Amino acid sequence: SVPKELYLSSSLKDLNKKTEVKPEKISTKSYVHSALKIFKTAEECRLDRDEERAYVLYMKYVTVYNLIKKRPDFKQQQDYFHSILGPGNIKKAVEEAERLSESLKLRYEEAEVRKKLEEKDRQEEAQ
Amino acid sequence: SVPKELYLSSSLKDLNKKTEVKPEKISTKSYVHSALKIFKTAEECRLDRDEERAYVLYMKYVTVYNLIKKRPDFKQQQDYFHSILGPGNIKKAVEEAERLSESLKLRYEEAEVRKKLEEKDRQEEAQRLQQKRQ
Repeated sequence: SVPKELYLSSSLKDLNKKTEVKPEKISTKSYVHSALKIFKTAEECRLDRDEERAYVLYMKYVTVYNLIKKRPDFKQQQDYFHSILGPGNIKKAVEEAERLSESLKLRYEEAEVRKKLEEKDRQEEAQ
Repeated sequence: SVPKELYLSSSLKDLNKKTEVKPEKISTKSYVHSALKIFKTAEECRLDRDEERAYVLYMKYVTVYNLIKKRPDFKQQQDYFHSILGPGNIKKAVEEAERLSESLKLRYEEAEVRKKLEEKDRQEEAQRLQQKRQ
């Protein structure tokens, strides 16, 4: 019927920025915008107890930060960008990714051992 | 408070592949996984008549495909990756993107023109209200 009312952006140009996958074609300001959303979503996933999604998002946030922090246009305005991202947020992401990695390692190891043991039980039980 | 059951991966190593942003650290297979997900969301956005999001996702899908189709391993396993992605789905993405972009170019211009006109009409009429009085 009628298309949804425009809300995402104000030009095809801004929209085109969202289509890119190469870092070489993603500006520092665009990555900061994404990172803000990735961190927000990572917080929500953590609160929702989705450890894998939360971990992937905190880790991805740190990987974007590590990428753009090497750029001269980031370095030139380091204090400004750090205050947009929030210094407590960058620190939170590292420590959450670390805490979640430690949790996921054990949960993946558990599920794998439990698997192996159930197959061992399968061979022996039917016997 | 119990964590959600594991569902997304079976190892940290596999899960780590989802954290990369540099294409050089993303396998062709991982891009193909991403592309299937982007396509399905584009289709949902299309049916929602959300033209901006649908445009972005169809274009991002085409961008992913153009990036991987040049890779040696994709070219070697060209038939497999086409079977997995679906030759119809690629063709759809390209033509939805072009269709949507023409719609959007016009809708964007319409919105900006109508905005300017409404404001000019507003001020003219305010000015007419004021002077008529005097």
